[PDB]
Amino acid sequence: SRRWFHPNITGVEAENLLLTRGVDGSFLARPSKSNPGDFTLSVRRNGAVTHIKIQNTGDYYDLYGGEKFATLAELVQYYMEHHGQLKEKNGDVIELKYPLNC
Amino acid sequence: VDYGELDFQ
Repeated sequence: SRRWFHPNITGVEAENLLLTRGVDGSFLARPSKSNPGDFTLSVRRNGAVTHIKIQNTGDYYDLYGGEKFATLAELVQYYMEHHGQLKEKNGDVIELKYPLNC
Repeated sequence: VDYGELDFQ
């Protein structure tokens, strides 16, 4: 099922969608435009959206660092369930709370 | 957009 995955959306559309339809903590995954094969997480937080690159090497998935997973759903679920593990440089967590359905 | 930089463990 993977309801949080939006196959046909760009980053600017993801942004607008999270701002209109979501709450802070709402997030979604989409295909990368910047790198075909990869994915991107788009996450609403404090009324704005941050985007996070997801590496698909073919073997495994990760966030260009951090722990590696066999599938996209494993990566997303892991970061939904380990909130301290996803943080920017400044120390703020990027919280994947509420999957925004397509 | 805007791609955030991550701190791992």
